Parts: sequence; structure tokens; C-alpha cells
Amino acid sequence: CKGADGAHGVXGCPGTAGAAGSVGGPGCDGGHGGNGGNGNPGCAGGVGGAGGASGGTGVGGRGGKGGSGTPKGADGAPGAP
Amino acid sequence: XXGXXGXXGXXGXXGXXGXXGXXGGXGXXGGXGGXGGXGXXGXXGGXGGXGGXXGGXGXGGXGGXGGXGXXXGXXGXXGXX
Repeated sequence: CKGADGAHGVXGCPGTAGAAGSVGGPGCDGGHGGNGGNGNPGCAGGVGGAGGASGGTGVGGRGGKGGSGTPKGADGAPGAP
Repeated sequence: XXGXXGXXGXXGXXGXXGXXGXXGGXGXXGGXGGXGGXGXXGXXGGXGGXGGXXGGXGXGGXGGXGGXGXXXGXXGXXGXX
């Protein structure tokens, strides 16, 4: 089992941040962070969301992929084990 | 403004869910989601999530609910606008 993923960000000025992944329930892996939204010309991209922490399995969610833009957003941190 | 929301979840069994939220961007709105979780006791819970939408000033958000136990669950929906 795994926690819910964070909502992906959407395009804009700037592209919006991806949401952090949910923590895993007891016995479950972490949810993935949302990707960051892409920026319109001249606009920054959004950061990826942090992955959610594991619910005891040692498997955190992945950080979201940063959105491209001017400049591109960072990827999110992975979730703690 | 708008965006954000999400998270929630928790509990155990059972429990889980939450998520949703996000949307927004554009002219704002969105968010919401979360809730869910719950469980404990005889199990059940979960649900929540939903929300999101927005961007166009139609509103969006809402969702959440869920949680509780036995029992409990449901919630979610909302979003759009």
C-alpha cells in the first residue's frame, strides 16, 4: 500500500508548486510529491513536492519533478524512510 | 488566491485517503481536499480527497470529509468550477 500522491502543479506565472506526497499509512510506502507546474515565457517553474515519509516500510515517496520555466523549478526531496 | 489544500489522511486500519487539493493557478480558487484518515476501532475510515479545480474563478476546492471509523469513509468530490 502507499499514501496518496500530492497534486501536480499547473502552468502559470509562476508555475505552481507540486504538493508534498502523503505519509504512508501504517505499513505503507510514502506518496509521491506532485510535479511542479511549467512557467509561461518569462516566468519561473514550480518546485516539485517532497515525497511523503514511509509508514514504517523504509520506502519514502519520490520528490516531484520541477517545472520548466525561466528559471526551472527544483525537484522535490524524497520522503524519509 | 487559492491553490494549496491536500494533505489529511492518517489513522489506520483502514484510515488512509486524503490527497486531492491543488488546482488553482490562473486566477486562483481550487485547494480543498484532505480529510480522510480515521479508522482505529473496528476499522473503516478513509475517503476524503477531492477538491482541486479552480483556475478560472469558478470556485473549486471543497472535498475533504471522510474519516471517522466503522464505518466513516466517503467524502471527496468537489473541485471543478
